[PDB]
Amino acid sequence: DALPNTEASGPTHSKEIPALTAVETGA
Amino acid sequence: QVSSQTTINYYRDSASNAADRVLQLTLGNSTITAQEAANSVVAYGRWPEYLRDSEANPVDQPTEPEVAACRFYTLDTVSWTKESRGWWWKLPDALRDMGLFGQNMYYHYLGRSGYTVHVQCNASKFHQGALGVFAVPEMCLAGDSNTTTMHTSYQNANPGEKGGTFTGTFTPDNNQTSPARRFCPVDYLLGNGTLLGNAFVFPHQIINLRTNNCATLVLPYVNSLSIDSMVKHNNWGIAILPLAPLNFASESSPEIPITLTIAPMCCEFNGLRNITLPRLQ
Amino acid sequence: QVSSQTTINYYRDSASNAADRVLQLTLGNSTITAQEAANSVVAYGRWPEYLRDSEANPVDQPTEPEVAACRFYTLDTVSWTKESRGWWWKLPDALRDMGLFGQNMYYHYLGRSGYTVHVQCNASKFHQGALGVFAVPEMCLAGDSNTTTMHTSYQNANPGEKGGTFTGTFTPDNNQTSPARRFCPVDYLLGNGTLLGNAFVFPHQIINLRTNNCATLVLPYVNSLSIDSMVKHNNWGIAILPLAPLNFASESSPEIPITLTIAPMCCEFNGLRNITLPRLQ
Amino acid sequence: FCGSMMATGKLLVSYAPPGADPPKKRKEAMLGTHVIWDIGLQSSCTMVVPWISNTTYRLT
Repeated sequence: DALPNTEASGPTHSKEIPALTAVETGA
Repeated sequence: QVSSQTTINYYRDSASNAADRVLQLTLGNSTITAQEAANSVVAYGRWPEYLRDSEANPVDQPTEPEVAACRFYTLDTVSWTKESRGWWWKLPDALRDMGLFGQNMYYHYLGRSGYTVHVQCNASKFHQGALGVFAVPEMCLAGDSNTTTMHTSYQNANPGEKGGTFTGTFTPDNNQTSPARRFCPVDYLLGNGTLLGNAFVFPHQIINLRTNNCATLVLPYVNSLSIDSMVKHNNWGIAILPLAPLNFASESSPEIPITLTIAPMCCEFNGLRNITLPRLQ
Repeated sequence: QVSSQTTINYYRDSASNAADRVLQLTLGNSTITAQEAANSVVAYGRWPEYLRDSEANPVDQPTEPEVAACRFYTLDTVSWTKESRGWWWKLPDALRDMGLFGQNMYYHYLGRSGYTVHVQCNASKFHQGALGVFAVPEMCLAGDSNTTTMHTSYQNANPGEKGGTFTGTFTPDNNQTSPARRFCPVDYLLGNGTLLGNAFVFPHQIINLRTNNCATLVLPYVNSLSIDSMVKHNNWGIAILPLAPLNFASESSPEIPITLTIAPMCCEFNGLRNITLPRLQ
Repeated sequence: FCGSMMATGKLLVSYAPPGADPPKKRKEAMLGTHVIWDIGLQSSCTMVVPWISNTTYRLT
């Protein structure tokens, strides 16, 4: 199977902050 | 032409006529996060843009580094002791020995660029203080000698990334043999000779330790010229002054560090040649 | 499957199956002209191209300097005396202290680039000689010690822009205490151990002083890897060997200078970080 | 960050590809990939180390 394609990206200025998470949950 | 309250033009030449907390921003390979940053200021409501040919003075093909120069460089850190009056860094003179941006600005004759300045300073809920960060355009500063005017030297007027400081009280450079040719900007006068209170006319933010610990400023490229030499003319200037002094738990020696992270945006260059090797020390 | 002169595959894995004179070219702010250049060689008939995502190994956004690095840098000049055997410059190791290309290749981890090499050497109608310029890919060279193999050092195997020279006769590095770890490529063997006569299999041109005074080679990016470190791996290598010795008016001391002008083309970089500061002397 | 709730600060998590001096000061680390982790409320931070390699695979 062809693994997912590494899609393109550019500069962003949003507030979603996906980088920060919480490891306390089991996900 | 009968205008409302007979206007006839008699001269061909025109001159003769009559009269919110959360933030995360990525530039290149650099990312900045701040969970308690009180939104951003797009200075003068203009996002940095590449030079448009409609207002293009030079002809040479422009070299845009893009990712290699539009990164977040963290300048040195400075301690905000209780008895500290302020600091000032001129741009792009600060980013002169920062990565490839310094190389590009020294190699290329003409260069324009916007900036994204992120001022970071965090304190506990038990700390008490407030900074004001102003992006002064064309920021001039007063000299130290009352016997001469505009006598400051290139080396002293361009500290680099180390930045400068505001002095509490003026002190003339009485040495008449070898004048220091050094800036002596009084803190409350802001250096220019104006008043600090009015300094809020400039693009600005306030880092109030009770509310927010960061300040973001998107500074466009403002200049009388579409593109200008970066080694001579310092377009903007960041001035950080503590509006209210630091205080903590009745302790007379509280220190917290303040950091700057500047990212050139839409930086363009022209006129490549031998590399400038200026005298700075 | 009944193929022409019954082929049945029994194993799932595939490995188990059975078996012209005038030229003017502009790169960036640099222009090259030559009125008696005998056309150009697009080595292997492939023009340099930017990395295509269909064959892209890394993910990081690539920094393409474009005009600031795709310029013609003129390496130092070398005298072609009568008793001179040849010269060799490895690329991009030659363009390591040339403008912003050196800075980009030292700062960035991975980097790919094609080249345009223009070899210039002009002589009067009364001069007699002929050079051969070969763009050897993966150009290796033999060591100087017969007591060890692959013992050459980084400093000696990467002369820089100064280049190297071919020696007429082999001479072992008999010093067993502190071996020189230095290349000793014999001229007619081409260094690799092959023969010079066959060296024409490589992309090549001949600068025959009677006919042409220039040689242009457009070298694409050939490598087992789509992108590779530029400070470790030297993709190409230019070798200039005089096929017929210089001669002029029965004069036993004729000299003419040979110059190289190399222009990176479609150069891309990835993986920015602290700047490499290698040991070279 | 397994610390107290009143412990606030920031950290720099940097990835620098090979081929140069390993970072030993914050001055050199920032030049590579980096992420600034705020320890205010969320206790965790993710740095996605991208795939930078000349070869398509790396030996173990």
